[PDB]
Amino acid sequence: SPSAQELKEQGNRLFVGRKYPEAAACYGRAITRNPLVAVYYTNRALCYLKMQQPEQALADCRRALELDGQSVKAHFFLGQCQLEMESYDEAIANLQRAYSLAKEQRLNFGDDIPSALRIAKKKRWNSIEERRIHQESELHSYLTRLIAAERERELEECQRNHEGHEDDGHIRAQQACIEAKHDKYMADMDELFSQVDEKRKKRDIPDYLCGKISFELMREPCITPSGITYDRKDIEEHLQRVGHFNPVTRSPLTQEQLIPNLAMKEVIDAFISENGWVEDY
Amino acid sequence: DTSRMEEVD
Repeated sequence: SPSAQELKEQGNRLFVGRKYPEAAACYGRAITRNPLVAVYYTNRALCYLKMQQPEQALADCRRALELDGQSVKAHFFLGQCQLEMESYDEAIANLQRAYSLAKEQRLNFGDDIPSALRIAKKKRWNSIEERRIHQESELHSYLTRLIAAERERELEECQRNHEGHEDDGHIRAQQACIEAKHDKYMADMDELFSQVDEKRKKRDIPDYLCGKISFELMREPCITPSGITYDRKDIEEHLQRVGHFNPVTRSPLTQEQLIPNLAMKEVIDAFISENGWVEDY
Repeated sequence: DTSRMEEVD
């Protein structure tokens, strides 16, 4: 009896009311009523995501796009899902694409995309990073076991030394007691092989090295009278595609007022020149 | 006063 346009509104009220499983089911009746409407699917897709079930959302997006391959939201959400499924490559791609469309269609979300985009780039890198081998070392592999050895000679050759004088309760603490003595002795070591000119140290890219708009590494940093540093290429268009105001302080800014942050370029250059990765990031 | 994406319109 209720119209699809009414069922959507209903779900809209629920979703705002955080009743995600209920709103989603509400969009489902509006879809059976009229499949040919992209909004429904993308909306329901957002319910599934909030309901932590990319399985469904992924499918529902793969339908909203069949009725609108130019859907910014559909692409954004689709990419989102892929993140959960851990398809880091595709995910960042659809976000990338969902970003261009949004820019193209002259839509405005701000951060919402470059942010999640930058986030998906970070969560991706995190993967192949913990996937590296680092390759122990000649002296390492050696001393590494020398300790594990000295440990057995105690826990398994000095613990049962007094099965009576030290029952379960006693040496159960006398066990981890020495274990920590060795887990640390070695701990100090690890830091040695890491600070010893070794690249085995976690490789990540700072934040103060990215733009306040692009949310990515800057190649032509320049600051404003306010003091915020953006990439000359991003606040370039924002000045001729959104207005004449600082995208942060919202101050009356104008293109011929941008100062080149030379000291920054330096810092950014030096970074790259030292970090092999990146470009792969 | 823009508009976010994590919103069902």
